[PDB]
Amino acid sequence: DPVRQYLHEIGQVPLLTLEEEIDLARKVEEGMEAIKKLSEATGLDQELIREVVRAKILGTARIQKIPGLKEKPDPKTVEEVDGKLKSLPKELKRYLHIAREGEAARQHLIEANLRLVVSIAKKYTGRGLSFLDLIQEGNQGLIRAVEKFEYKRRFKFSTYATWWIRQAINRAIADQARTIRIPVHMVETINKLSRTARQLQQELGREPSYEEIAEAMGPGWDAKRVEETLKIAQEPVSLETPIGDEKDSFYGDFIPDENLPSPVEAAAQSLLSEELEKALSKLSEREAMVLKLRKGLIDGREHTLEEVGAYFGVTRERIRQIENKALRKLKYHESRTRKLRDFLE
Amino acid sequence: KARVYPFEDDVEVTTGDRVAPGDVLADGGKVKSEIYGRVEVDLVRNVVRVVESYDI
DNA sequence: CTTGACAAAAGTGTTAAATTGTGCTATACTGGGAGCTGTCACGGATGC
Repeated sequence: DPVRQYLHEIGQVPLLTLEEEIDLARKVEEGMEAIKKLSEATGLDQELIREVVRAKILGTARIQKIPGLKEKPDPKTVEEVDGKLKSLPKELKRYLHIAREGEAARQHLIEANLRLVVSIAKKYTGRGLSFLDLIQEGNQGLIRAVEKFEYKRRFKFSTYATWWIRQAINRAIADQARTIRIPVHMVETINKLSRTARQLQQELGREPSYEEIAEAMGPGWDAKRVEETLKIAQEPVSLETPIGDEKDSFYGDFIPDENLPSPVEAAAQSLLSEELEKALSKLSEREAMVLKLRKGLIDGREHTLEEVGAYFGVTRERIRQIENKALRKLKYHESRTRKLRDFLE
Repeated sequence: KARVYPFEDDVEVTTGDRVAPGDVLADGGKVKSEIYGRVEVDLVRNVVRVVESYDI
């Protein structure tokens, strides 16, 4: 059972005292700024030796071994760096070790206030992610708040962390939610609208008409706007939805397939094609061939008057009147024969 | 459960590193740890300790 | 079938207005949560 699993996995470590908290933040920031001063040392970048710290701390080669087929070169961009600062005097080395212990501190910190995250996200169930899923995204929120927090602020880390938790959570549900992808601002305005609708549904003692709720919103909000975003609201309905009073009556197999041709349609198209194909020979040998271009027959792509004119060596005007007389000669044969009179839709 | 090997100058190794008997932890090739374990470097107290840990 | 003229359909270039994606908020928030029933037969893994 994967749920109660993490439930006992979090309580495996104590949370923290104020002391431990401040100490954690202490060695964290001192470590990171040590990485800064280290960036001034061998000329390395700010973020470079940082992730390199993860290279020799978070484990052996397992870290960058499989981050997709492309993340960042291990034997090239990492290896030499790991050996470039090994040659360096006491100062740069002490800064090194400071970096190591600092990042580790970041980790421990994260786990405690991860217990915290667990509670917070535990209150958010039913967003389309049952428990862990939700929680996990929520967790990473704290992570971003871990590096952005300062012990100097004299605030319990729980506060900052919490707000960032609700951040990660709401962004995650905004980006996942219904099966149809929806933009973040869009989701915002959605839950905004439904908020209002809820409120004045309870106040008015009844459900609001489109115009009064849309008015309750503000400027530019009308019945059509709410009706619109309401149409977008509802998600795709599952095909596996059983209908009727039985189990065996399904939904998915009740949908017609019009995206593909039908036998009647296949023979219909083949028919128009053939019947018109033989109706072709009764036209002037030149004007028929020309007519195959202007109407987009030969290669499927319609050729302009200029092109067909560039074909028979005649001006485009010629091709034009050619089309007039051709289509009308055909018109005689049609109005007479009454063979192709069908296909009138 | 561990064995302390306090150094003097710089260090050869880092925090987190596997060693075996007959290795030089620090001290420019002076101090030598005899046991298997993950070496941990404590800056302030100036010591590199070998906890008894097999890399597994 | 032909030349020039010209209306509209169409092509292209540049912007304004909309849509959409991102980051962050500091008192303190630090181990979920919901229940459900009135078989039956046999085959297999597993605990006696």
